[PDB]
Formats: sequence, structure tokens, C-alpha cells
Amino acid sequence: KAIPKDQRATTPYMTKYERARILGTRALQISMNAPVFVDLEGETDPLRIAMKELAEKKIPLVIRRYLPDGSFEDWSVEELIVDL
Amino acid sequence: YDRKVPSPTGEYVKEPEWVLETDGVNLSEVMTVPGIDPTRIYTNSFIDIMEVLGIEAGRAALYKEVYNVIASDGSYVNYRHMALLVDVMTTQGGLTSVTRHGFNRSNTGALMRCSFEETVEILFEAGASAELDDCRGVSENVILGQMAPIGTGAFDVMIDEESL
Amino acid sequence: IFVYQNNITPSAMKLVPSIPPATIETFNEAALVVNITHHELVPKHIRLSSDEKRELLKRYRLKESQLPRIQRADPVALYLGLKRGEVVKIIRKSETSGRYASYRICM
Amino acid sequence: GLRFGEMERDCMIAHGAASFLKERLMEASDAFRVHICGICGLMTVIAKLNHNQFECKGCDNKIDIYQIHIPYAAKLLFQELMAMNITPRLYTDRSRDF
Amino acid sequence: RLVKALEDIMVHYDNTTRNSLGNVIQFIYGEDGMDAAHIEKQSLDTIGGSDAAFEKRYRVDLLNTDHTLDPSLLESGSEILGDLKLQVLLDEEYKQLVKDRKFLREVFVDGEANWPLPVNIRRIIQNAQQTFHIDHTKPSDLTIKDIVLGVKDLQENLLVLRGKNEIIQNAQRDAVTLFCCLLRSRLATRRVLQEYRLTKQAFDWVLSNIEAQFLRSVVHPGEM
Amino acid sequence: VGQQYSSAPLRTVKEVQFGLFSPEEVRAISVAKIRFPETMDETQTRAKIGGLNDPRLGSIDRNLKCQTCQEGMNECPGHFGHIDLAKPVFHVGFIAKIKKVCECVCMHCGKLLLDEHNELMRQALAIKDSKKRFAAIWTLCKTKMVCETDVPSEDDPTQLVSRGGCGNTQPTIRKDGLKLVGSWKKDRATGDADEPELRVLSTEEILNIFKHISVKDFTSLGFNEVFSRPEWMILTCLPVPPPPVRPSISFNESQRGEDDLTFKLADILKANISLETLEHNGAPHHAIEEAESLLQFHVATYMDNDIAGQPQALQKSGRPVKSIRARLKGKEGRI
Ligand SMILES: [Zn+2]
Ligand SMILES: [Zn+2]
Ligand SMILES: [Zn+2]
Repeated sequence: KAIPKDQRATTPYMTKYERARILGTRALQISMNAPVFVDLEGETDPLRIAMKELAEKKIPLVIRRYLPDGSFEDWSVEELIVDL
Repeated sequence: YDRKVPSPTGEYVKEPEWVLETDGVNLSEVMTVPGIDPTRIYTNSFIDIMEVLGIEAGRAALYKEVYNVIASDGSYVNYRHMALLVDVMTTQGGLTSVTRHGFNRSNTGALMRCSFEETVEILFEAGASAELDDCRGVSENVILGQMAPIGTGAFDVMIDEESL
Repeated sequence: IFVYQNNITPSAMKLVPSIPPATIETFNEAALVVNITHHELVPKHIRLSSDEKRELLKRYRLKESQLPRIQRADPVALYLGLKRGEVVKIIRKSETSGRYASYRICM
Repeated sequence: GLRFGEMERDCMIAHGAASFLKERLMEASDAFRVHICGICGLMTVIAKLNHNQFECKGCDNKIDIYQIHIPYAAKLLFQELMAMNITPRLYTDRSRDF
Repeated sequence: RLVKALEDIMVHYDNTTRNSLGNVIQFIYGEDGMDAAHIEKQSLDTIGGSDAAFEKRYRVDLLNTDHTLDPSLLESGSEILGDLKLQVLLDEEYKQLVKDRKFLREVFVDGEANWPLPVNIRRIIQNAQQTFHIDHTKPSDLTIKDIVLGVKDLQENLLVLRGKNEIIQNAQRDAVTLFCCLLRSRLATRRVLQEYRLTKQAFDWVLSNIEAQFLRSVVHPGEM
Repeated sequence: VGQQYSSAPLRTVKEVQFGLFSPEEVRAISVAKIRFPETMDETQTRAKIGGLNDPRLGSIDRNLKCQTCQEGMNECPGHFGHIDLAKPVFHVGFIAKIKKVCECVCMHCGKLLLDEHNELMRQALAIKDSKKRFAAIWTLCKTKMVCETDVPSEDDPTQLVSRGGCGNTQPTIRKDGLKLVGSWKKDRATGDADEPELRVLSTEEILNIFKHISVKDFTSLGFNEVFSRPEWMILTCLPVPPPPVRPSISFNESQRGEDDLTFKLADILKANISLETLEHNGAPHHAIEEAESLLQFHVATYMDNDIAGQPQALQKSGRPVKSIRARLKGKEGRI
């Protein structure tokens, strides 16, 4: 039921799961001829590209982490600290 | 038994102690006998520990028992896995078994796995009781053609409109 | 608190719940010759105030039905004269972290 | 051997691979498109896709409505429940009026 | 039967362990909110040994010619002698370690010192020494406030729970009590100057590392 | 899936709320009424009578017409029918529940045979599992065969306390196929009260007694005041599943052939009609009771074929028979 960008108690870090699904969804779009936001310095494999987009923080996605009570927090991929 | 105790100088030292092992159990009464240490009495019957020392005590015994069964073969399992099992078995203030106690489920949903050759009968009862399926299981989500809210599916992904 | 010896007449037993809000408790001497709470396996149980209780549910955002339970006639609850709906903070030692605090609502 | 049984499922569950679980267990049946009322989790919504008019009587509802994709096997399994006087209300929300 | 009964229990975003009904099974996973594959058996030194050995290893008394830090373990060695203000800081650290010894001897009545925990401190330390080519033949450039205040500040960053309310902050202190007892025994001023011979640089590196590893050892919401 | 567009927001099912179909609801969501248990032959014209198979429900013949909704014979969610019953009928799947419930509540005023004035009952009322409670309560109330008016309170057993103003005795209900029979008496093995009064409990009595049970009472049982009320286990208004559920194997044209579930709906309706064309033209007391049981048999066999018989007569002297309870014999086993 929405939670202000402030008062977020959830981890600043990306979960292995979040990352896995983000790399999976994004790779699906790349494989379907969807535009890429990172300079393709050779890479051709969609996932390999998706990963490059994650590092350079150019994936316009948002994770809606729901809490067991129904409420939820909204974190942007860009915002999430990636270290797994 | 040799007992690891702090010596007057601080370092742990072994101090032998006489202990009594019995065939048969009557905790409530033996505990009351004079000359013993009621604070340290114990029994491999976690059930009696529960009825006499309370659920919390019961949980700890239930743990110690499971632990020994595994430590028995020199095997090791991180504490958290046996602790989890022991908690599930104790949440409702009692000692619930894990070996298919309920003739219906364990913690599944009606729309979940089509257990028994007759799922219909389970559906009737659900209807007459106003059962509410949370839809967190795999099977139930399969039938709905959706991924279960587990691991990778425990959150939603949405397009972002902030990135310039 | 009524402390008796061997037992009480079932007739007399049905004389306890009859003077609200005052409650009457019964204890068999045998069951008191030893303080169970003084046992290794029995951790610290602390009755929570309705205040703390509200605070507890608010932060973990839980329904009363989502909290672990403890039986009303549980030896420790009987000890602290717990009444249904009351919560107890259980402070136990942990080999994982230092201490771990759990909660149980009296059924 | 050569099968994806209950034990193979538990494994992927522990791995947290929900997508794989859904992919490996989704029946070939068509992902039929149904309309449902937000008041009653029933598929009693008369959808006029050309004139853009969705109306569910008994609830006086024309606005609060949703759309879902579920295998035909489910659509049937549900109508069979309705036929047996059993209501399998499908809700898009978890936190009810609670 | 084991799988079937525990199959719907998952770690949620609040670090809570719950079943499909949303019932709380554990207020924090494994009572420490940590991922088991990031846990290593480490020895809690503070607990074992004689009291003399305990004091010979942790006690630092600037107000005593025989129990101060020899000027060779630290540059400010000779001017630390009889420093009332620092000693007050050094007594705080000792009393805390002595408290731990009690606490640990209650948790492990057996006296067992080796227990699985996150962030292998011994390794981070050995690495530091290798990475900065530390030579045990020179006095460190670490201030006492460096060690004590630094070790103290780090304990405030090892996060499992982030809620801003009272309850959580307390649940957060409990879940990191044990690791924190380990930490203090490994980063006790004397150990830092007399045993490890860490420099201000090496030391600073060790702290940020423990933090990065700690946070990295935390369980991920979604774990089945 | 269905290249057509829909402004309705696309979402995933988060929760599933089960319950019972109330008679008022089955009507509030129907479209037709299904009176004529036949099809086609509109004056020898092989079209489609407004009685069954098409009055308003989904259609065929490549006709986009279907209650102003368009869509094709593959992108259309069959609309549910409607068919009123002349008399109430026990639902096959709940005869067991209906029996126990009757033994928990007084068969006259509809008040629970035991309440808070019974220390053993309270321990039962506290049970959370609606299934475990209903059981723990039924085990206590099935013994009591008298509706107590005054019971000794928690206080002085010397004094009594009044409750349900009713005091009639209860029947020892037993099952006999699709019917329930109640036996009355005045205390087991005693003078001036010997010999029982055996009479069959009519579907109407049960239904009307279930309507006098308070919310607090049926909730004490696993019932829900919004989704599952006791009375609803007794059918008064049967829902007619649209054609998508029950098809019709017809090769191209000319040939009829309709699903085996439509054939059953026909016979159900038939009996329902021969039951109404008696209370209208006046009829014997036992005569009507004949059609009643017949109807029950068809309404029961329809939803679940597994009672006192094997009704097999669907356009085939070979005697075949299908149903809904036995429809997942390749659906609950295919998934
Ligand atoms: Zn509706
Ligand atoms: Zn239509
Ligand atoms: Zn009555």
C-alpha cells in the first residue's frame, strides 16, 4: 500500500534474486530486438549485454518489494547497491 | 561424567560428577527428590519436558534430540536448519509432528497439488467454510498460469520513469 | 491463589470462575516443591503490557494470529498467571547471535 | 528415469528459480483471457470489447473490473465449481477489507 | 515429510521468517539474520584461558610502567604514559571485554570457544598484513582513539535490520551481539598494536572490509 | 491470447476466496431461465429454442451474437444459465455436513444445543481451526438430544440460569441414501416414553431451520456470513453451466448431439416440471413426495453420481452416464 521514499527499512543492497530476474527480464527484451542503453563494445549475447547495462546502471527498472502485511517499498535498480 | 567447569583461577578444568541414567521416566516426581539438582535434570522425552517445563523448554529439548540424532554419525548441519524445524513444530504452543499429521495438507492450499484421487471433496469443504487461498504455493500458481511469490518471484518488476 | 494438597473436588473446582474480574488460581503443592523457571531449558519469560503489546504488533505489523503461541495451561504461563490474549517476551541465549528474543501470545 | 517430479521441484524451489518452475510446469493449454469483477471474484463480466462496455449485474459494477490470463484448464475447472454451486472468487488484491 | 512441512517457509524483506499464512516462525532468520553459506567457524578467544592470561592479553594501563604499551608498539608510545584521559577510554574497552567473558561463559556453559560466524576476522587481518607488507620491526602510527573509537564505530554499521523504531533497534543489537563479542576480542587495542602490528592504513582497511563482508553475509529476502 | 483489445487493467490472481453460491446470487448473475429442457425444432424448425443451449448463453454457428458481447467461439467466456427448483434439494456433496449441522442445532428453533454455560463446550469454542472446532462441537452436541431451557451457571450449581426459551427434544438423525430420518423419544429405556417416532426430515424443514440459526452460531461452525451460509448447502436455484463447459459433438450441421451434462439438465428440469404440474393441478400427498425424491436424485446425480443408483439413459439404450464430480477424471489428473 505504498511507502514513502523515506522510512524505507528494506536493504539498500540488491538481492541475488532481484538481480537474477532483472538480468532475465532485460535479456528477454534485448533478445527481442528491443533497444539497448549501453554502448555495445562487441557483446552480442543478450544476457552478456543485460549485465553490462546493470553495471553501468542503465536499466530503467523498479523493484516493488512487498512486505508480508500487504504494504510495499519501491526501489530503483539504479538506486540498489549491487554487490553479490 | 567429566564436566568442563571454570577452575578458581579462571581456566576451564574437568571435574568428574556422578550422574544417574534411568530406564523409564517420571520427570515431575524424580525432579522433586531431595539431594539432586532439579535445575539440570533432563530426559530424552521432550514431550514430558514440554508438559512439565513448558513449551520453550520443550523446544530446546526437541532441538537437543534432533541434534544428537545427527551428531551421532559425526555429521554436522548448521544450527539454523534444525532450529527452523524445531520452531515450526513448536509455534502453536504444542509439539506438532512433521510426519503427515493432517489427513489434509501440511500447509498447502486447496487449489494447490491435486492430492488424493478426489480433489472435489476438498473443494466442497473449502466452499462450505469460505476458505481463502493466499496463492503463495507453486502448484496453485501453476494452475493460475503464474509464477509463485518465491525467491525470484517474491517481488515485482516495473518500468521506471526517472532515468533521464 | 489457592494452594491445595492432594486435590480438589470437581464440584469445588467449578466454583473458581464466579467472581469477575477477580480471577482464582489453583496449585498442587507437589507442582510447587520446585520452581520450574529455575531450570536450564526454561528461558526468561516476561509479561508484556498492553502498551508494549500494541507496540509489538505495530512494528512487525502482525495480526494476533501471526504470533507464535503459548498454551494457557502452560507451566510457565500458569506460573506468571498469564491470561488469554497476553504476550510474553522470551529472552533466550543463542549460539548463533548473542541473545534472541521471541514472542508468544497466551492462547 | 528422466522426469521432473516433486523432488526436482523442491530443489528448484530452494534455488529460488521461480521462472524455471513456472516454465517447466505450465501446461500447453491456451492462456485464455477472462474478465473478472472486483467485487465478486467471478467471471460473470459481460465484455463488449468493440463498444468498450464491461458490465457485471448483481453488483451494479461497470468500472471496478479487471483482466487476467489463465490456462483454459483453470477457466473450465472454475466453471465446473460454479456449476456445483461453489464460488471460486478470484481477487486481484491480497489485503482485503482487512 | 520434512520438505512438505517446511516447504512454504521463506525469508521476507523484514528479515522475518514466515509461512504461507504469513505467520511468524522466527522474528529473524536463524536468530541472526545470516546466510549459512557465509558462516565460518571462528574461535571466541575472550571465553577461554585463565584470568591472568585474559588480563595479560587485553589489559592496557597507561598509568603503569609495567602494563602500558611499550613505545615500540606505537609512535605516541612514550607520550601515552600516564595519560588520564586515554586510560579512561582504555578502561571502557577492558570493562566491555570482561563483560563479554561473563556473557560468553553463560551462553557456552561448556566453555567451547569455536563457533560458526560470519566474516572471518583472522583472515582479513592476515590479508591486511600481506597487502601492506607490515614489518613487525617498526612502531605503528595508530592513535589509541583510532582503535577504540574505530572499533566502536564499526559496530554501529554492521546492519541486519534497519527499522527506525525502538523494537527493531533492539532486535538489531541482539542479532549482532555474538559477532560483536568476537570483533572486540580481535580488535582490542593491545592485539592491534602488539600482535598484529597494524598501521593506521592496514587497520582502516580491515574495518571497511569487515563491514563489506558482514553486510555480504546477510540472508537475502526470497530465500526458501 | 485473443488479439482484440480490452481497456480493463491486466492483473494476476493474488487470492482465491472459496464459498457457496447463494440462491439470490445465482439469479443476480444469470442471463436466461431455462424452462424448456429441449432444443431446436421451433415448430419443426431446427434452430434453437429459447429454453436451452442458447436462450442468451454462449452460441455457435459462427455467430458473433451472444448477449451483445461479440467475440468468437474461442474468445468467449460462456455466460451462466439459471433454473429455478420447485422444491429445495440437498446438495450431494453436503448431505454429510447437513446431517451433522442438524445434530448441532435444535431442529425446532435453530439454537445451538450447547453454549458458554458448558465448561467442556467453551474449550471447543476456543478452537481456531474451523474444521477442528466444528468437529469438537459436533462431538459434544450430538449427545444432547434435548434443548435445555435452564442450565447451572459457573456459579452456584444450586441456582440455574435460563437460555434458549425452547425445550423440545432432538432426533437421532440417520442417513438413508439421499434422505435423512429422525427418531424421537423421551429418554432411553424408560416407561411412559417407549417406542420411537420415526419420520423423514423434509428438505424444507432443514432449510428453514438453517435459516433460524444466528450468525454467532453458524460461525461457531465453519460457516461465513458473507461467503458460506448453512442454508446454502440446500439448493433452491441451480446454476446452468454455459455451453463452453458442456459442449455438443455435432459434425458440421443437421445432426444434434449435445453434451452428456445437458441431457442431465433436461431430466432435472423435467422432474421439476412434473413436480410443479401437480401442486397446480392439485395432487396427492405421497404423489408429490415421489417427484421430490426423483428431482433430488437427478440434481444429486448431476453434480455427483455416487448415491443410491446408476441412472443411465441419455439418448442411448446402452445406458451410459457422466457427471461433474466425475469430470476431473482427466483434469485433476491431467494437470
Ligand atoms: Zn460482480
Ligand atoms: Zn459471450
Ligand atoms: Zn430449541
